[PDB]
Amino acid sequence: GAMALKRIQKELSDLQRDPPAHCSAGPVGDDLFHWQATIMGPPDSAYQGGVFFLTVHFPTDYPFKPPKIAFTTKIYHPNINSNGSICLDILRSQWSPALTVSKVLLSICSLLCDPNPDDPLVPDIAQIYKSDKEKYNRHAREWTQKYAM
Amino acid sequence: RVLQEKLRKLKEAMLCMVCCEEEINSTFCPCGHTVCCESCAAQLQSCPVCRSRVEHVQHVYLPTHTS
Ligand SMILES: [Zn+2]
Ligand SMILES: [Zn+2]
Repeated sequence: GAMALKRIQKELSDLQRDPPAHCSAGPVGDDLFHWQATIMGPPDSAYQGGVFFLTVHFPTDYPFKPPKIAFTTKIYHPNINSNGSICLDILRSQWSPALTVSKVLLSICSLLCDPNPDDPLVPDIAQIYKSDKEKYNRHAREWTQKYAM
Repeated sequence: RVLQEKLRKLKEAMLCMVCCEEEINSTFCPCGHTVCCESCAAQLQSCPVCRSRVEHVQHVYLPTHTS
C-alpha cells in the first residue's frame, strides 16, 4: 500500500501518449523506479543538434517527494553542474504531486533556452552568461558538439 | 467506437492524483480542490494544486460514483 508503482505506471502511460516536445522517456533496466529520458537541444538554444541523456530515479514515497532527475550527458549551463545535478525549483522546494516528470522535462527544455543566472549551480558560467552572452553561446555550442553529438 | 477515449479519460480523472488507485472522495478545505482519496489527502499539508494551506479534509461523495 506504499506503492508509487501505480502512479509511476500512470505517468509513464500518459507521457508516452502525449510526450513533451524535444523529449522522450521510457523505463530502463528491471527497475520500474528508473526511467531514462532524452532531450534533443531546442533549435533556439546554444544546444541545438545536441542529445542529452538523463536519469530519472523515483523515491519510494513518490509522488509525495519529487523524482531525482540528473543529466548523464555533459553540458555547459549555469543551472547544471559537472555531476549533472539540475537546479530547478520544482525538483526541490516547489515540487507537488500535481506536477509530473513530463512537466519537469518541459521546464528543463525551457531552462536550456533560457538559463536562470539568478540560480547558479555553476557560478563562473552564470557570469559568462550575464557578462558576455556571445562567448557563453560559443562555449555552450562547443561543449554540445564535443560531448552531446 | 471512440467514446472509449472519452469514457476512460473520465474514469482516470476520478482516480486519486497521488496513489492513482482509489477513487477521489475528499476535498481540501478551505480551497476546495478535490483531487485525492482520503488517505493521500490526510497526508498533504498543503494543496497540491494551489498550494493553499489545508485547514481540514472534508469527505465528499462524487456525484459521478457508480455501484
Ligand atoms: Zn490516494
Ligand atoms: Zn487548492
